[PDB]
Amino acid sequence: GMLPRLCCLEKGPNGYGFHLHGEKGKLGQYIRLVEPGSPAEKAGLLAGDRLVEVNGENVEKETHQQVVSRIRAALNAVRLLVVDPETSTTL
Ligand SMILES: [Cl-]
Repeated sequence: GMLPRLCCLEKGPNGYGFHLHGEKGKLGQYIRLVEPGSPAEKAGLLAGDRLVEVNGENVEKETHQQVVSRIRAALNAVRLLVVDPETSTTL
């Protein structure tokens, strides 16, 4: 598996500046819409990142709502372990 990567975000006055987005039924939570100039951008989060841990807790087997709660629970910073999306494919 692709080496996961740690991103350490510091919460700003409007939060972190990303969307957390899941799928229909197929399990995973993904980062989308990393806002320009945001704490998420500065921490190196990328659209399409799959979220594996929040503050050291594996969240691969938690619901969307639970993962949101884990991120919001953190008072002013959050550590996100992600797996980055593929960038090379042979056709
Ligand atoms: Cl990914």
